[PDB]
Amino acid sequence: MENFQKVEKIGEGTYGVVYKARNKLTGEVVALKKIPSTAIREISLLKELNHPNIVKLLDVIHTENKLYLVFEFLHQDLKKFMDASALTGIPLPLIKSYLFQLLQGLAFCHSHRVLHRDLKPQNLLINTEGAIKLADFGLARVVTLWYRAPEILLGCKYYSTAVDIWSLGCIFAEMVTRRALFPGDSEIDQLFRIFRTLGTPDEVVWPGVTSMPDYKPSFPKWARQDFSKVVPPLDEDGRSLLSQMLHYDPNKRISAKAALAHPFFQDVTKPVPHL
Ligand SMILES: CC(=O)NS(=O)(=O)c1ccc(N/C=C2\C(=O)Nc3ccc4ncsc4c32)cc1
Repeated sequence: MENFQKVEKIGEGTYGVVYKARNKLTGEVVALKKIPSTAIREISLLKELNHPNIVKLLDVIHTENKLYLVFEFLHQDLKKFMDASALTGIPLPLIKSYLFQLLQGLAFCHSHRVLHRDLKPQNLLINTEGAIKLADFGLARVVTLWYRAPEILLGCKYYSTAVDIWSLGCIFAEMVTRRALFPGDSEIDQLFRIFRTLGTPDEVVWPGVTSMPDYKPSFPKWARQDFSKVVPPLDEDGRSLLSQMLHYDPNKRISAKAALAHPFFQDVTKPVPHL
């Protein structure tokens, strides 16, 4: 760590604090994250999980029982860009570009059996060229519950890649409407917000749901809402895609690879954002 000079704190993340830092032996500006043999080996697998839409893990430094991760630095996160764009809205072509790029990133991770597990606007980083990148991919193997898939909330311990599709669908809806889709402030508030919008799940729409660990037969039974009410003014292609990303049954939920082939992306482009 004597090779790095901290510049500024850029995040109080889930796995540790992140700093903007300067590498004295190359002049490189990086994101330095200050965090057992199992962890060293899993984190070393992530050094090879390289893709243009995944924030690059430059180095892993284990010293004095402390673990530091050296990452590529990007100047803004999607949380800030959404806040800066709240009065006007992110233009649809840019929403579409960001969603497309994030699906490419997830399709890549998922093809290597790597899950993110905690997608949220705070760990989606953007640059001036129009790129968006996923940060903290693989580290999971007040914390926000807003983007949590219902199977996690219902106690599934062996959840799948579908959890990341759910989170990304929540983020897509939030870019379009300029408001979080399900801003729960407890696990039950989170689950009940999901149920009030998408209907209380049952054995018809989600076979096996009633036998999940935290499922309660006493859950209130809410009727489902139309997506035309939930994400106006998103067009029919976008609503169709979103509905497939928010299917209750993780097995029915669209995969990242199938989402990339959805007609919503027929006219996708790569606009440059106003930062
Ligand atoms: C500074 C602030 O609060 N918001 S911001 O200006 O929008 C802003 C600016 C810069 C950043 N970078 C964040 C990171 C970065 O560059 N690589 C990583 C790698 C891992 C990682 N795990 C959590 S975060 C993060 C970053 C974020 C926000």
